Formats: sequence, structure tokens, C-alpha cells
Amino acid sequence: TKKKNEEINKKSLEEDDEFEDFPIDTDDVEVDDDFTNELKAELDRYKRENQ
Amino acid sequence: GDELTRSHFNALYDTLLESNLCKIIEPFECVEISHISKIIGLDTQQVEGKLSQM
Amino acid sequence: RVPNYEVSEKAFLLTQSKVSIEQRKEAAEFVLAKIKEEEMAPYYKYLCEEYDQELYNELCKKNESKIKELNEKIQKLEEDDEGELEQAQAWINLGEYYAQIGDKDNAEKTLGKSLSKAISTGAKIDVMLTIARLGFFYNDQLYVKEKLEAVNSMIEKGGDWERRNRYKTYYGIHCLAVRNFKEAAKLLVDSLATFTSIELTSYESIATYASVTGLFTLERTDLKSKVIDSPELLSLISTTAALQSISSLTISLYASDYASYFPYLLETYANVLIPCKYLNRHADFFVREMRRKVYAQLLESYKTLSLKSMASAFGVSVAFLDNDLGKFIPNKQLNCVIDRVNGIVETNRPDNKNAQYHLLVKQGDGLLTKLQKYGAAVRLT
Repeated sequence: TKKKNEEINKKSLEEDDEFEDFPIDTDDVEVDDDFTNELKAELDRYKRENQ
Repeated sequence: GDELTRSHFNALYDTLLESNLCKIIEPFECVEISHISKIIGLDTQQVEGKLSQM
Repeated sequence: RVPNYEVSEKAFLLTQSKVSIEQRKEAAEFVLAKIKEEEMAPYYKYLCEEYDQELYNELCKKNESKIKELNEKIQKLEEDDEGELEQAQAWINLGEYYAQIGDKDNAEKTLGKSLSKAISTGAKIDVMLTIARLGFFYNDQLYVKEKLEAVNSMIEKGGDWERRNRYKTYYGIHCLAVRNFKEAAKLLVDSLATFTSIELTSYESIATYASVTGLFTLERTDLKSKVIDSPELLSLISTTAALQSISSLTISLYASDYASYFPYLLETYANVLIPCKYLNRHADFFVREMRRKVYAQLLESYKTLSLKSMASAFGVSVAFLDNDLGKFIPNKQLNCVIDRVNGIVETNRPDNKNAQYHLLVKQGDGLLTKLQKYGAAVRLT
């Protein structure tokens, strides 16, 4: 009954369904950096070489 | 003349190369690399690469 | 034995759109072969989503034959009266028939009886091993964890060194799948020496895995000893592209060559990380770690460099280097400041008692937190 008290008082802030109102309405980030780097290294190389 | 001795002497070169350098820079701090280079009797750049490794 | 692992390795390739079209369709043939042969029809159903009626007939037949066979066989093995020998064996076999067709559910029930019913500790461990392999199969990791937690209790009970080895190698794979590489390495190096394969991948696979972890976690001195001078690696040379790439990277990392390091970075990505199932998901994460590590390595030995020197050495332009250093500086690993006006790369190193002071307070906040809540709970009760 301590637990029951918690859930009831809380309800008015939760209203109808602050639980399902919202969904009814609606290095790990960084992309493949291998590709960028591949191309960088060859673009450097080329110039280096013909200089 | 001794094939076993000869082999182990290249290795000896290398572990001793260390021994000489350490002794030279032990008292100093902020020692010029030119000073090291003369004593050991090996070129400037060669030494930089060894030291960086060490 | 061979399909039990091998199917998942190929299947993974197929899933992926990263893979070259040549590889994708090379694997496609391999998969289809083994379906018909091991009669995987239930499980095949699972995989098709993720990817003739004769197949189905092959199920229906093989099933009713295999079922009727084992039925009365098992029925008779229970009837004629002694459970130690026959009833225990019969449940093993029952789990195995479910594991072939990949029904997970009916195997949990059969291999569970075998464990409950009194038998040698050897006998217990051996049987559990199959359940864990089905977890690995399904590509659910947490299913493997619960089982292998039990297996670990029984390891020193039985005391067979044979099964201590086998246990190590399963737990090795589970850990390769999770981020945590630290436990993986320890287990993995020992197992190069020793492990007769059982319901898990070939020794060529296992070789590339020890090389990969070794780079990541190991201190410098210890990479040289245990890996380069490995008796195992040296005899095994390279009879595979994957093993070759990773080996080439190791030699330049140790030798402090930097020009060739970057070609090599790119190679291992193509030929190692994407074929391997477990390390595919960590492809981004690995290359990040490695790129911090090398930059770091060089900065440790130099108080200063100029931008031109450092960039020419790695083989990237000066502009490409600058954008990349500054990624990793606020995450703290390279420990360097950069002057733009004088072009210089300073390297600050102020790690001392200060470093260690911050680690202890942060982790400390967390022990306080847990404690407060469990205290409150019990007091009410």
C-alpha cells in the first residue's frame, strides 16, 4: 500500500496517458570514415609523386 | 671462423648499441643530439630514430 | 558439426550490403547447399526473412522418418528398464535431433532432463556446450551468457583440463561479440596453442582473432613477445588473405614505420573486419581506436613535431591530419595541444597524481548511489 500511494498521486501529472499520448503523436555516430580516408591518402599521394 | 659466434655478434652489436647511448646521456639533461652523434660515431638522423624507439 | 557454425558465417555475409557483389553471391551458393543437406527447414524460415516445394517435402519426409525412428527407439530405451545408461543417452540424442533442425524450444526441455538426472560431471559439462552453441547460432548473445555462467561452476568440480580448454574457447567468442576485448585477449592467446574444434569455427578464424585483439588492447612490449614471436603464427605463416593483412599491420606498428601503416589500415578493413561476423559490428569502432593509437604512439616520443614532418610521415596532407587530430583531443588520449600561428605541434603531458584523482572520484559517486537505494528499500520492509 506504500506503493499504491505512489502510483495514484502521480497520475494527475500523467493524465490520460503521458505514456502513449507521445508515441501516438509521432565513436558510434561518425559515418564510414574509411572511405573518406582512402580518397584523402590517394589525393595526397598523386601530388607528392608528380612533384 | 666460428659460424655460431658470428651470428650472435650481430645481435651483440644491437644490445650494446643501447649500452653506449644510455651511459652518455645518464648525467645530462637537455643534451644536444650533435653531442651524442659524434661520440657514438654514427650519423645524426640514424640516432634520432634509435632514441625515439628507446 | 561443420554446418552448425558455418551456416551463420556465410549467412551473415548475405545479410550485409557492405560486401562486394562477387562475395555475396559466392556465399549464396554455399548456403543453399547446406540447407538441403542438413535439412534445416524450420530454421531456414527464420533466415529467409533476414536474406521449391521439394525442400518442404524433404522436411516433411525426413522429419516423419527421423521422428518414427527415434520415437520407438527412445520408447524402447526407456521401456527396457535402466536409466543410468539408456535413458540419459536417449535424451542427449533427442536434444541433438532438435538441434539439427534448429528447434530451440524442444531441445531446452530434453537436454534439461539429462542435467537434472544424475550423471558424471564430465557428462554434464559436455551436454551444456551444445545449448550455448545454439545461442551463438541464433545470434543472441545473452542466451549464451546464462548457460555459460553454469558451465563455469562445474569447471573446477569436474576438474578435466580438457573441458577447461573447451570452455575458454566458447567464452572467448561470446566476448569477441561484446565490445569488451580485454577478457577476449587473455583467453584467445592461450587457445591458439590448444583447442580441438567442437561445434565452433576453424583454427584459421581463431588465428585472425588473436592478431586483431592483440593490436587493440596490448601494451607494446607485450605485443612483440606473445604474438610476433608466437611459435604458432610463425609456422602458420599466411595461407589466407585475412591473416596476411593483419600481419602486415603488426610489422609496421612495431617497427614505427608510418608511411605504409595507412595502406595497411585500409586493407585490414576489407579483408578481415567485414568477412568476420563478430567484428563487423565494431568496424567503425576498431579503426577509431587504431587511428588514435598510432598518432598517440608517435606523440609519446616527441615533445614537439612540425606539422609538415608528421603529415609527410603518415602519408596524408597537412590539412587532412589537422581535422583528424582534433577529433580525438577532447576524448583525451593523444594529450596534445596544437599551435596554428607557428605551425608547431606541442605535446603536453601533465598526467600524474591529477590523473588518478579524477578516476577515483567519478567511480565513487556510483558506489554511493547504489548503497543509498538498497539501504532505503530494506528499512521499509
